[PDB]
Amino acid sequence: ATKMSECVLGQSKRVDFCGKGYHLMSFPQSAPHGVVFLHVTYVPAQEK
Amino acid sequence: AIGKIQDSLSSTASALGKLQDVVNQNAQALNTLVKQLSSNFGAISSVLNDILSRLDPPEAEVQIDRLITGRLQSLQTYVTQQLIRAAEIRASANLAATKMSECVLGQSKRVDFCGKGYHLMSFPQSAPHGVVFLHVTYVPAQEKNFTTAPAICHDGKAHFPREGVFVSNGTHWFVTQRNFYEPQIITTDNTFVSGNCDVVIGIVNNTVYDPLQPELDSFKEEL
Amino acid sequence: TLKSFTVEKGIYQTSNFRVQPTESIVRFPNITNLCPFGEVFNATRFASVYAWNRKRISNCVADYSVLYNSASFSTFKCYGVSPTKLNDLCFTNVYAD
Amino acid sequence: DCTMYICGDSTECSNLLLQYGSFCTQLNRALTGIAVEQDKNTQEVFAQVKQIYKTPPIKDFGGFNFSQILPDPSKPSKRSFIEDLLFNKVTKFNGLTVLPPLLTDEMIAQYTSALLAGTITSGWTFGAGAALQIPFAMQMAYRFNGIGVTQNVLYENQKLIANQFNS
Amino acid sequence: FGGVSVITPGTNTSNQVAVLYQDVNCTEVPSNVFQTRAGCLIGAEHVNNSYECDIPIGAGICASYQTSQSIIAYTMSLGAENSVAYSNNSIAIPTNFTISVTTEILPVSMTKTSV
Ligand SMILES: *[C@@H]1O[C@H](CO)[C@@H](O[C@@H]2O[C@H](CO)[C@@H](O)[C@H](O)[C@H]2NC(C)=O)[C@H](O)[C@H]1NC(C)=O
Ligand SMILES: *[C@@H]1O[C@H](CO)[C@@H](O[C@@H]2O[C@H](CO)[C@@H](O)[C@H](O)[C@H]2NC(C)=O)[C@H](O)[C@H]1NC(C)=O
Ligand SMILES: *[C@@H]1O[C@H](CO)[C@@H](O[C@@H]2O[C@H](CO)[C@@H](O)[C@H](O)[C@H]2NC(C)=O)[C@H](O)[C@H]1NC(C)=O
Ligand SMILES: *[C@@H]1O[C@H](CO)[C@@H](O[C@@H]2O[C@H](CO)[C@@H](O)[C@H](O)[C@H]2NC(C)=O)[C@H](O)[C@H]1NC(C)=O
Ligand SMILES: *[C@@H]1O[C@H](CO)[C@@H](O)[C@H](O)[C@H]1NC(C)=O
Ligand SMILES: *[C@@H]1O[C@H](CO)[C@@H](O)[C@H](O)[C@H]1NC(C)=O
Ligand SMILES: *[C@@H]1O[C@H](CO)[C@@H](O)[C@H](O)[C@H]1NC(C)=O
Ligand SMILES: *[C@@H]1O[C@H](CO)[C@@H](O)[C@H](O)[C@H]1NC(C)=O
Ligand SMILES: *[C@@H]1O[C@H](CO)[C@@H](O)[C@H](O)[C@H]1NC(C)=O
Ligand SMILES: *[C@@H]1O[C@H](CO)[C@@H](O)[C@H](O)[C@H]1NC(C)=O
Ligand SMILES: *[C@@H]1O[C@H](CO)[C@@H](O)[C@H](O)[C@H]1NC(C)=O
Repeated sequence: ATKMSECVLGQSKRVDFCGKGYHLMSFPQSAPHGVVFLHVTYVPAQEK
Repeated sequence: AIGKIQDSLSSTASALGKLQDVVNQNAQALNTLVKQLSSNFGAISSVLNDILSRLDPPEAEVQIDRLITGRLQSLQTYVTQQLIRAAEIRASANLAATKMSECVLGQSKRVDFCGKGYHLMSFPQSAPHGVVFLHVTYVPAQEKNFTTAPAICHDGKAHFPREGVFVSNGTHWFVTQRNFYEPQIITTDNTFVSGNCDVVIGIVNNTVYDPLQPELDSFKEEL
Repeated sequence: TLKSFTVEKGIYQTSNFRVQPTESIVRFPNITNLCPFGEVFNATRFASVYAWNRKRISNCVADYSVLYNSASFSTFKCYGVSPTKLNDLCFTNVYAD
Repeated sequence: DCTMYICGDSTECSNLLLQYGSFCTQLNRALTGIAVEQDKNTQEVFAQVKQIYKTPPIKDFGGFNFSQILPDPSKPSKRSFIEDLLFNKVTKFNGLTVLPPLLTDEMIAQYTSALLAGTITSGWTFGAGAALQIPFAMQMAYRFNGIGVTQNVLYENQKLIANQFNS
Repeated sequence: FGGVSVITPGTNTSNQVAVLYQDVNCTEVPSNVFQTRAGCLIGAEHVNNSYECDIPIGAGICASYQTSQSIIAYTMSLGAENSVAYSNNSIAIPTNFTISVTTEILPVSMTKTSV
């Protein structure tokens, strides 16, 4: 419930609270006796 | 709002049900533990003095053993339920301490951690075996429809707002902050330049006012 | 159930529902053979202590009412099964030592 | 059921157990409290939105595809394809009964649909208060500004980000 | 067999009750009889209209004491349906706000018992 309130209903600035990387937003999905989150995160790829 | 909370607390007795259930559950556990002394547990009587005053030790030890087994089972069950309830209460108290530290001693940017809406600050109030928070929140009330665009062309360059978004009332375009409607003239101080008009999807045409030009109108007169 | 004369608004589990039986069904094999306990108990000669006899008894119906009724038995002790409820039970095999 | 379990269909066993007083009642009460608090957890985790939102029939979300997470109207229960795959994966008479949940799977699907539609169409404004419709490109610009990244990045690579999200 | 649950409002309000026979069909039970997935419900009138849940029953059915007054049974209302006017060039920006105070109550401790 905390993850939903701070991660689906808004944007979380807590590190690794909503998956690996810079969190952007999440999707809720129903599960049997549970809930499944699809965390959309921003991860840098190519470096110099 | 303070008056409304006062009226609600004076009128609704079920507001403090979250503490009333804890007190009632403790009362139920204590009453069950007291009432379990009335059970015979298979012996001739539930009164230890009655058993002692009627039986010599060769049968009294057996009957007393039955009473001790029953009362030990009752005590162990009571202590186990008390431990589980104390753990839950500990979790609630840890949540309350976290709420105090992040919400009264500062400002919380976590959504719905300090009540519904944009949290500002909170007040602590004492409660019987508990704590009561008065979360002061910011909630928008009255809304309007506007026509928007992600960026604006000025001279082929793409302008993006430093703060706020681009809105239009139908004839003119303005930039205003996200949580309140305060229309301002789109200037170079409000926007920044990045890229051109050929990559963004949805850019519109306008003019971006430049603060230096007027002083330059004085300059043609100056020349 | 709540041990109170005032019940708060809500739903409460008070008792359990059971469908009571209508009639009793008693089923036993329809064998009417008299049982040979008479020659076991009323034999002229009984065997020795070490050479105790063993009679395998099957395919009969046993009232045991004569065993209840005879007061000649000075000692009558039943251990695994209580003596009174013997005729209501059907057993696989019985041995009469 | 305590009496059904320990003493099924026996008057004599029930009379013997009755000497243990309220041992039987306490067990049923704890299980009833558990059964109440699981519905409490379900309501706390799912019923976080005051209104049931729904997406418009036109899926013009700036190239972002949500057909794999939006509910499928063709199914008997309006559940997504991803929700369906999850449901398929996860799989007596002595007084041991199972009480049904207060909230059925269709209502859980409706709550997730309302939350997802509110998120997609409004960002965090539906959670803060009344929903404010936001086009999804500028909503992603809000999210990019929330991680210290200038929005010019999203607009100039909107196609790349949409393709990466779909993949 | 099954559990017997009694659905009632406060006794100061009414003495009318509705009885739920859990996990059974409405055949072995010895008008106003309804059938839910939570069991057989007797004494509650079925209502097509949906309201907020007051007394939960199971499988999305909740009971309440409404209008003359009687115990009614209905499917849960999950909230007022509100479609959003989404568009690719439409924004809703608030022009006014309100300051609201909400009360959040949390337990801290319990009775320091000692036996
Ligand atoms: C959109 O806002 C602009 C800015 O206020 C409006 O333009 C002004 O309109 C008033 C009439 O109420 C005139 O007196 C001003 O001279 C206008 N200013 C300029 C710079 O043109 C415009 O009318 C608004 N349009 C709509 C449809 O509301
Ligand atoms: C915004 O204004 C520019 C002009 O500054 C428009 O660009 C014109 O596009 C048409 C169609 O390709 C060309 O025929 C013209 O030659 C362009 N103008 C110039 C000066 O080169 C642009 O189309 C406008 N965009 C919108 C959405 O109105
Ligand atoms: C979103 O993705 C789905 C697939 O996940 C697309 O649906 C497919 O559309 C093609 C037509 O181009 C069909 O041949 C496939 O059979 C469809 N698959 C499924 C599973 O429905 C859908 O078109 C995409 N929508 C957008 C707007 O990109
Ligand atoms: C924003 O809303 C508040 C109310 O929440 C408005 O304040 C009221 O204004 C009316 C005048 O139309 C007064 O009669 C009321 O007494 C005011 N209420 C209070 C509590 O002071 C306010 O005017 C609105 N502002 C805007 C710009 O719309
Ligand atoms: C930066 O230089 C180090 C030198 O040890 C090298 O190992 C590293 O790969 C370089 N980074 C990139 C992105 O080339
Ligand atoms: C914006 O337009 C939609 C059109 O469907 C309307 O329903 C909504 O009420 C409008 N918003 C305001 C604040 O008037
Ligand atoms: C917005 O949607 C309209 C259709 O209602 C379409 O004509 C227009 O091209 C779209 N604009 C963008 C930037 O997607
Ligand atoms: C043995 O004979 C006596 C009669 O003297 C009779 O009463 C008794 O029932 C007989 N025992 C059995 C086992 O039939
Ligand atoms: C119960 O109902 C009676 C009226 O029958 C009312 O006077 C009383 O105040 C009510 N009590 C509560 C606390 O609801
Ligand atoms: C009750 O029995 C009928 C058949 O008479 C059946 O159609 C129905 O589905 C049953 N209901 C339940 C809840 O078992
Ligand atoms: C609900 O309405 C339908 C008609 O659409 C009717 O057949 C049904 O009996 C109604 N149910 C109740 C409980 O009123």
